[PDB]
Amino acid sequence: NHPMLMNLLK
Amino acid sequence: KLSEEQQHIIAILLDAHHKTYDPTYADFRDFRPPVRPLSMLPHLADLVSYSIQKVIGFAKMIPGFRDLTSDDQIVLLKSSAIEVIMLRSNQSFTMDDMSWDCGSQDYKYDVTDVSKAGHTLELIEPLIKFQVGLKKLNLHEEEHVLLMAICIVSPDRPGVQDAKLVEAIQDRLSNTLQTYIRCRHPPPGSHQLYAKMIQKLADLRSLNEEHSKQYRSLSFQPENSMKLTPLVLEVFGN
Ligand SMILES: C=C1[C@H](O)CC(=C/C=C2\CCC[C@]3(C)[C@@H]([C@H](C)CCC(C)(C)O)CC[C@@H]23)C[C@H]1O
Repeated sequence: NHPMLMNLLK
Repeated sequence: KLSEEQQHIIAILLDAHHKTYDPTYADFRDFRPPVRPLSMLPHLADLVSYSIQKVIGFAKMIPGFRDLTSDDQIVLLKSSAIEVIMLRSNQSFTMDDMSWDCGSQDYKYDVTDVSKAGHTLELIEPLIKFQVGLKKLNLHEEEHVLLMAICIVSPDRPGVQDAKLVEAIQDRLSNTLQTYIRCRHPPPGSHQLYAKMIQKLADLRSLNEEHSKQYRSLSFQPENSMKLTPLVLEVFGN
């Protein structure tokens, strides 16, 4: 889904 | 009177903004270079992508934002990202010539630049009016960081699940802002200031909607969306 956003969100 | 809780909130949002907004703009050297018919797309795409990362690092630090599920966090940041970028960009905006001045001629962006990124007056004219009207409010930095936070944590974003929790967090922030204006913003600058700041959130919803229409139309041609970044594609779509 939003893996880059998810990752920046920790 | 500002509670201890409320002064805490402001302290944390100020520090959060300081740790995510470099007014020296030193990182701009890393972006694909500006070139002055879609010659500013690479550079402005890179600027935007960097700015999404900063706006996420701000969001994380909003007291209470972390208590939201990861899916609500994602909904809030996807819908608000372009709006917080437009907000936070008021800081480099200058009414001297209706442009965003990030430190040097290379990184000074005007109307022609934004049009060389694929946009039309339908966005650009209202975007400049917004920047102008926001500047004229002459916000304290405390007000500015509260408005960005209130922007991110809006319960009406389509896709929100725990709207009630989003609203409670946002209310805590709105209440802090309303009390801050009352206690620390001297009249006349403070006359209807809260209602004027909320108006700016409505202007941003309509800017977000037009930005989405033209982004979608820019990014339809795979040749243009080749020039974006992977983060931009993920957050704004396709
Ligand atoms: C660190 C920052 C902000 O985060 C970003 C700043 C500029 C923001 C601007 C002015 C130039 C045109 C921008 C990128 C707008 C432009 C319509 C985005 C273009 C795309 C993403 C290709 O649609 C959005 C915000 C605008 C400089 C500086 O204040």
